[PDB]
Amino acid sequence: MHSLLIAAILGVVEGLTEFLPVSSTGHMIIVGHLLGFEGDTAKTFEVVIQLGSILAVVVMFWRRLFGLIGIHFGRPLQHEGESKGRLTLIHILLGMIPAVVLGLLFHDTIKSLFNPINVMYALVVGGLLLIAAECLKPKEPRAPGLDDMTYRQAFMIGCFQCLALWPGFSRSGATISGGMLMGVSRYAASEFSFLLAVPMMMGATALDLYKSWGFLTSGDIPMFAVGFITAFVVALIAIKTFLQLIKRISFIPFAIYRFIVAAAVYVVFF
Amino acid sequence: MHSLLIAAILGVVEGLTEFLPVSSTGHMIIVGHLLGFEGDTAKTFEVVIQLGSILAVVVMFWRRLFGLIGIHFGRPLQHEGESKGRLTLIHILLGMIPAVVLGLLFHDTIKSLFNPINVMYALVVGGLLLIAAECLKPKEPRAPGLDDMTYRQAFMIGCFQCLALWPGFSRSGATISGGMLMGVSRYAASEFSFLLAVPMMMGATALDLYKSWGFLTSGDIPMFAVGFITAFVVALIAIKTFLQLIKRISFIPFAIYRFIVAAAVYVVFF
Ligand SMILES: CCCCCCCC/C=C/CCCCCCCC(=O)OC[C@H](O)CO
Ligand SMILES: CCCCCCCC/C=C/CCCCCCCC(=O)OC[C@H](O)CO
Ligand SMILES: CCCCCCCC/C=C/CCCCCCCC(=O)OC[C@H](O)CO
Ligand SMILES: CCCCCCCC/C=C/CCCCCCCC(=O)OC[C@H](O)CO
Ligand SMILES: CCCCCCCC/C=C\CCCCCCCC(=O)OC[C@H](O)CO
Ligand SMILES: CCCCCCCC/C=C\CCCCCCCC(=O)OC[C@H](O)CO
Ligand SMILES: CCCCCCCC/C=C\CCCCCCCC(=O)OC[C@H](O)CO
Ligand SMILES: CCCCCCCC/C=C\CCCCCCCC(=O)OC[C@H](O)CO
Ligand SMILES: CCCCCCCC/C=C\CCCCCCCC(=O)OC[C@H](O)CO
Ligand SMILES: CCCCCCCC/C=C\CCCCCCCC(=O)OC[C@H](O)CO
Repeated sequence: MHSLLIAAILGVVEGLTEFLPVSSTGHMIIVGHLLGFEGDTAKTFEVVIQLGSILAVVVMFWRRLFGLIGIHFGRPLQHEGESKGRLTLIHILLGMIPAVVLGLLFHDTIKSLFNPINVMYALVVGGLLLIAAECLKPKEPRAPGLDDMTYRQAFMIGCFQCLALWPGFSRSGATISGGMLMGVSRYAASEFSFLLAVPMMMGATALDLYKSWGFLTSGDIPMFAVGFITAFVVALIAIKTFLQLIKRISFIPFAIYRFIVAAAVYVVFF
Repeated sequence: MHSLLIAAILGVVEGLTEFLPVSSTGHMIIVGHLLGFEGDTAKTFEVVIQLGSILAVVVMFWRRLFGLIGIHFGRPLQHEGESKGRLTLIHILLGMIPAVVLGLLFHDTIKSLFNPINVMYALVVGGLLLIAAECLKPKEPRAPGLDDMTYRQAFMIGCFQCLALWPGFSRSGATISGGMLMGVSRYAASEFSFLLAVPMMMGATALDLYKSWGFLTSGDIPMFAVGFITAFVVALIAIKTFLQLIKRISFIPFAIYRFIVAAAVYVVFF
């Protein structure tokens, strides 16, 4: 029973935590274990609802995303920055390259890192990195807006995205931290993290969906639909609220909260 | 036979490759396999001769290293930089923290990465990172000299040192690349890499020597002495020559050479 209610709860958790630097995997294993929804169907379910959150970024950054791949039909794209530069597809590619290289080489080792004890450590270490980024970032951002970003900043963020190969570390936490440490403002680094997440997660989800295509032909459709659609709406709200929120608060509260989630992981599983 | 001659050959290889961004582990497994010197005694031997190369940095950077820990008795230390700043022990600590955290957590996974196929990949990827650092570094260094380095640069270099946990990647390659990508000059980033190597390798060697303390009581003394002493002299020459060399050449030749070493690893073992 409550198959649709469980789908909506996980969809809310996915939509809130996928793009905030608080680790969706950590929250998924907790709530999934509390709701008794574990196993291959649950893991396949949580891969499907990730597409819902991806679509939220695609919808929110529609004009810029199609602009990046060379499709522009009408109104000029809003300029986000103090300089006359423009984010390009090269920025995105440099942001992808490091994690794509290491992810394919270390595929088998990453698969064995989904133990709750490894996730708990990744939550804490990811939280420590956010704090370090807040302590060490330059006083004056080098890239105030998304369109001020340089190839060097983008590649360095890509290098930090390799830390996200550690389950629980949070891709948004790793890339936002790297961006701030490269002098990208909190706002711009969050945006670039969201844009970078689209090609990274679509390829990763397509690889996960291909290898776990085994499910009920039509029985999982009601659950998968409700979860997918909920994650989309909540991610729309969360991203919009986060970008407005991060303009006047730091990542310290998110780092402290990750320490609480790590403690939650321990008590739930041990 | 040729126990002293084999010790000197490996000592030369250790002293040349330990602090150049060309991976000593890659060269050790090649030459060790060609000389038929493999096994627990050989692995213990190659840990001992690393102390010889460490001592070379200690001798070459004697005044600065003791200065960093607060021991200064007489002539003021030479100022290396355009600003009025000074490298401090905090720079060193920030350079150590990331690799120390991840190295202790991922200890068991790192132990299983010494397969020649993993070393070959690390040689290539490390070579690609050197090229990227050469392509993406700022036109004007932010830290021309060692004493111009900031806490942010030091911590970021520490983050890149985590890549060195991959056997074959080369600690010097990872940290020099990170430094150049943070706007530290080639010369200063090499120096900081050497200084950072002293606490990192002394702790790592002490952990390796403790767990492999099993050897011939006095039979290995002649081999271990000749190797240790050779690695010291060659590292003295190599470091001095490298620092003079890097002032007018880039790391491109070192990156190309790593690709040749990766091919050598394949042909020797496969
Ligand atoms: C990265 C390139 C995108 C590739 C994947 C394409 C999306 C996949 C299919 C979606 C069907 C639903 C289409 C819904 C279209 C919404 C467009 C929109 O709402 O844009 C509004 C405004 O421009 C912004 O706020
Ligand atoms: C276009 C080609 C794309 C190829 C893609 C290959 C990338 C390698 C795998 C990455 C996911 C596996 C890492 C596991 C991360 C889960 C832990 C986590 O929660 O981080 C996510 C966070 O919610 C977000 O902010
Ligand atoms: C990082 C702090 C160092 C801790 C570990 C200490 C070294 C270990 C013992 C060495 C015995 C041999 C001592 C040899 C002393 C050489 C000093 C020297 O030659 O310095 C010359 C000049 O100051 C520079 O070029
Ligand atoms: C003070 C406490 C210190 C604690 C120390 C814990 C560090 C973790 C282990 C690091 C070595 C294992 C990584 C294996 C690297 C071998 C591959 C290689 O060749 O890189 C070296 C290169 O020669 C150089 O430039
Ligand atoms: C950790 C694993 C990483 C291994 C993967 C490495 C692959 C090579 C990547 C990029 C090549 C370098 C691209 C250089 C782009 C040129 C940019 C430039 O020249 O300057 C920037 C511009 O002037 C201001 O925005
Ligand atoms: C939503 C976005 C998803 C997009 C996913 C990324 C797809 C990669 C696209 C192009 C790079 C193709 C690889 C070949 C690299 C060529 C880059 C290059 O040539 O840059 C030099 C520049 O043209 C100086 O004139
Ligand atoms: C049986 C299982 C019951 C599960 C019940 C699910 C309903 C949770 C709803 C909202 C809380 C969302 C929790 C995650 C909120 C994001 C974390 C966060 O952002 O905290 C940082 C801080 O707010 C920076 O200001
Ligand atoms: C990848 C694993 C990493 C996890 C480990 C993270 C541990 C926290 C590290 C450092 C705390 C921050 C130290 C902040 C030092 C203050 C520096 C500063 O405030 O500015 C610099 C100075 O003004 C100009 O040189
Ligand atoms: C060859 C060198 C090898 C040395 C190996 C490193 C040993 C660590 C030393 C001190 C840090 C001790 C950890 C405690 C961190 C305190 C740092 C701190 O307080 O910095 C603030 C500063 O004092 C603002 O006033
Ligand atoms: C049976 C085994 C026989 C083994 C014979 C051992 C004697 C090798 C002596 C010198 C070559 C040293 C090789 C490593 C040299 C460093 C690599 C390097 O620096 O190349 C980069 C380029 O020079 C940038 O200008």
